[PDB]
Amino acid sequence: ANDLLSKVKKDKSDSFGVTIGIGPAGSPLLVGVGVSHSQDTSFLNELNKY
Amino acid sequence: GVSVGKCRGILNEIKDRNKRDTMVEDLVVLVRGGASEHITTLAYQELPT
Repeated sequence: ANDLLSKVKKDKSDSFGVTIGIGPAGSPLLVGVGVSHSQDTSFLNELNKY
Repeated sequence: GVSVGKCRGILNEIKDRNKRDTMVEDLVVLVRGGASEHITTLAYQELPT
């Protein structure tokens, strides 16, 4: 009798966001900048032999 | 303003198990001497008693 098993799982996550605000005054001025990013990675593998 | 966040994750796991076992047994008899039904009943290959 022989048994073989292998079950592996992989998970990855990443997220980043940038915010910038610039304004000259003296004639008031305003500039807004918004950045958002998100990354997710998931992997699943299972092997079984008998 | 400047801000940026970096995150990285990784997981790995493997489990393995195997088992093997065998057992063999034999029995041989040897009878010489006897023609009547007594030795015929004793010639039963099926309990060495």
